[PDB]
Amino acid sequence: ASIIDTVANLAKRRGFVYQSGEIYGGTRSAWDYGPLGVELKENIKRQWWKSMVTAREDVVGIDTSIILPREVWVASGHVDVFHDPLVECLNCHRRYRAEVVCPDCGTKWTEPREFNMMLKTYLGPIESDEGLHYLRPETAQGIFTNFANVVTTARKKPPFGIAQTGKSFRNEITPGNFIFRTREFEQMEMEFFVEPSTAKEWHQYWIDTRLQWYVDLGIDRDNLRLYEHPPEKLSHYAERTVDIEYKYGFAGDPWGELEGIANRTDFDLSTHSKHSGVDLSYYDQATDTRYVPYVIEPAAGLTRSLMAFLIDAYSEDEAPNAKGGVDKRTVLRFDPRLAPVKVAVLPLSRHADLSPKARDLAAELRQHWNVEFDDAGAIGRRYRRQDEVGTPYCVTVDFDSLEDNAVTVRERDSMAQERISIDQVTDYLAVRLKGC
Amino acid sequence: ASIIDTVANLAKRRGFVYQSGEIYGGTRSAWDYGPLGVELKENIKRQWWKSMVTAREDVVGIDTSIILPREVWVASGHVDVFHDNMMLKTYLGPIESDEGLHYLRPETAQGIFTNFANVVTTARKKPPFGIAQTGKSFRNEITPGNFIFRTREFEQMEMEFFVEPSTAKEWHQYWIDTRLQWYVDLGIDRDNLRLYEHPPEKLSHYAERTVDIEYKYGFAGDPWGELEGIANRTDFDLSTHSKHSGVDLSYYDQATDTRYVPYVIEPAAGLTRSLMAFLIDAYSEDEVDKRTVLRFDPRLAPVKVAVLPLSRHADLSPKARDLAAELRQHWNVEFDDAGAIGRRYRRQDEVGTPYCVTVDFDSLEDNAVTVRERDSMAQERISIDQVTDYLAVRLKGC
Ligand SMILES: NCC(=O)NS(=O)(=O)OC[C@H]1O[C@@H](n2cnc3c(N)ncnc32)[C@H](O)[C@@H]1O
Ligand SMILES: NCC(=O)NS(=O)(=O)OC[C@H]1O[C@@H](n2cnc3c(N)ncnc32)[C@H](O)[C@@H]1O
Ligand SMILES: [Cl-]
Ligand SMILES: [Cl-]
Ligand code: NA
Ligand code: NA
Ligand SMILES: [Zn+2]
Repeated sequence: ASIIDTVANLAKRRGFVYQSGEIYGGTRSAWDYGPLGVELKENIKRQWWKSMVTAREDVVGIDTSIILPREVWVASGHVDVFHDPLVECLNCHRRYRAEVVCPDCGTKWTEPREFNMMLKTYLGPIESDEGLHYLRPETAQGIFTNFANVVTTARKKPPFGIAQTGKSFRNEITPGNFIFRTREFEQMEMEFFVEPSTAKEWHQYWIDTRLQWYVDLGIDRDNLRLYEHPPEKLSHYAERTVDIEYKYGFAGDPWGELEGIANRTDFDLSTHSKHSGVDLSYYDQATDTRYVPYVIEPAAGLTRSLMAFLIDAYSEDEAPNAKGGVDKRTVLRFDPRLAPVKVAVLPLSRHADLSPKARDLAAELRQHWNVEFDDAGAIGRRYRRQDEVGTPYCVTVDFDSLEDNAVTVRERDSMAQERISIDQVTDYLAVRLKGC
Repeated sequence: ASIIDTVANLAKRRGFVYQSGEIYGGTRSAWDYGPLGVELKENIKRQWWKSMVTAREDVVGIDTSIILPREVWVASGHVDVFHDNMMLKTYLGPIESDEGLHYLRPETAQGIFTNFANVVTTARKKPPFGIAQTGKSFRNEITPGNFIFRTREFEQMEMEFFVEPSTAKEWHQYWIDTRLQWYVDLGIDRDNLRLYEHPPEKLSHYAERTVDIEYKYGFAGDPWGELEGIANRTDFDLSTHSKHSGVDLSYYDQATDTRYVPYVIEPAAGLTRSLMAFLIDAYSEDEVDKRTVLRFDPRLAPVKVAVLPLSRHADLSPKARDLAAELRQHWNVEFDDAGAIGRRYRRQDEVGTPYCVTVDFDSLEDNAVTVRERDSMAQERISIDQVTDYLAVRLKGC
């Protein structure tokens, strides 16, 4: 039994993900994120925004509409170029994306039809070509069309970036393994505008910087690699593209795309200047020169990053048992900043004298962190339940706590325990959790 | 010139909002949020999530797809009743036909209801308890509203609170009062908030009683508008999805050997509509010398601290940038060395920054800075190695 399936099964059982519309028949192309999944996803998003926007003078944020004017995607080239070769089996009429045999009926086909990957919708009463709009296949175009607006209000000057997170939509012909490839997914994209002659050096800077970002948040460097797009795989907007790939563990090739980092040269600002008639070039007053910035674009996938962090954090080891034995303990070794639950408050038993001190403590901690309270069953089994979802620290309230006003604090990975006065537990965890 | 127009112009000039696709012709039915706008919007969302989910034992979170199976909106009654049809269509898969027809969600609630049983299982929850969610919804609004008030694409913050039916009415009043207090706690003048009971004609097809929180936006004519809806949806939603799907979404109370379909109390807020309310409410003018100030609660202000070197100098600028870097570990910070310092104070007051930190020549001798509070303009001198802690207690959130 593989590790991807094991992790996917853990995620479903503990409510990281549910298949969207399960009760009506669900598919792998649409997932919901449950109580633990939504916190993990938001924590990843928050760390991306802190690294990209909050911590950097040279990067500012934006949030643009999923639905832009139709002309946007004409100018961008997506209307004409964002399609795949699509053929239909003359026997069953199932569709697939490229002699040859059918993977469902076994037979050896129609002429390849170009199928645009963008999702359509209609705005206004007339359901016609006039009101046709596309759901955005990328968040980048909302940034480019606001480049001049941001330069103005933010008083920014190249080299500088504009970062954004949001939903994107693609009419994927097939679903992926687990949450890897969905029709609706969240992206974290930053467009870094630079003076053209520096573009290549800035490209290497961001490849390295994004790579280090995953390592800093706990992914084993050995499970990350770089992949340079060959000229055929390059997107119509790119001159050079390097993907960060993670060892997901698929059957066959265990590697898959995690984040794409493209040199989009001056393509995007140029075509929007032409089609819109609005000048999106930059004027460098320090040299009395005008130029169209080149763009370096780190474009990450939030849900695909969640899958990578989840798989990388999965682990199994041997841990002291209730009896003097050892067990195959399941542990998600999340960075404390990503863990969906920061602290578990665990009264030794459901005894009525432990509950007052314990519930009061969980309330104090909920002021700062997402907290779980569990008084059900044996304590060691509740420790395993928290380790299984990656909780960094468990706080146990026992009967000695009523006499000395102190609790036990258990560290997830080492399982070491230390006794801490209650009036210092908040500070004790704050330094070890490194974020709220 | 009205306050809405004045506020909207400030929002545009300082980059809180831009009209989406401005360069290709934009309308008020779609807006982008600029550097300051996205921070304010995220701060409101985060404060909503903290009050609803993180701080409450009895409420957990979820995030569900914008595009659900078509059957969801048949069962919910939106296909048949949601017209004045207001739902946006899209087509999934190669065959572009009714076979692949799906609807973009007009509300986020249905993603919660269809997962009710899933959440009870994995989260081990029992009524009374809630499930909260933030995300984009879509409606084919016939006309746009004033500024960002009514758009075809907007963010909602909805929580579905499942209760034993006999307690539903008491829980309805609890959440009306609780939600009202949430806006007050974050700085909105209570006098600009009121309650409105839907008459039977205005009731939605899923609701038995609905109370709206309204804000005095300042529109021409009737200055009040809907801010947040709070509905008693009884057992309508879980009942209809159990029927159409054949999956039992009722709750079995082991403690009483009774099975029932919970009633639902739903506080459903609009993220973008709250931003408009917070933005207007905070706008103010005072002193002569007149001054424009956004009196944001420090937790919502998009920029927490501005670092302001008195002048350009090889000894002041490094100390100032080093300080701005230390503060960027915790908060969104602006660094501004352009122009006279009083001009830079006004620039920050105009977007609601709670605190300005000035680095002057005395800072080189005593390693201390001046900290100016936005509203009072009072100044206090603080050692550099205590500025972070000094600001942390006054910002009340990071
Ligand atoms: N702006 C430049 C760009 O778009 N670039 S990229 O087209 O390569 O998508 C950027 C990232 O979005 C993620 N991603 C893309 N498509 C999907 C999908 N269908 N499901 C899940 N994640 C996806 C993935 O992580 C990918 O690396
Ligand atoms: N689930 C129950 C429900 O949906 N109820 S409600 O339909 O009333 O929308 C809930 C909230 O979403 C916000 N909202 C609604 N429509 C819009 C719009 N077009 N633009 C901006 N905000 C809007 C607004 O704040 C409203 O109170
Ligand atoms: Cl975090
Ligand atoms: Cl209006
Ligand atoms: Na920044
Ligand atoms: Na909670
Ligand atoms: Zn076939």
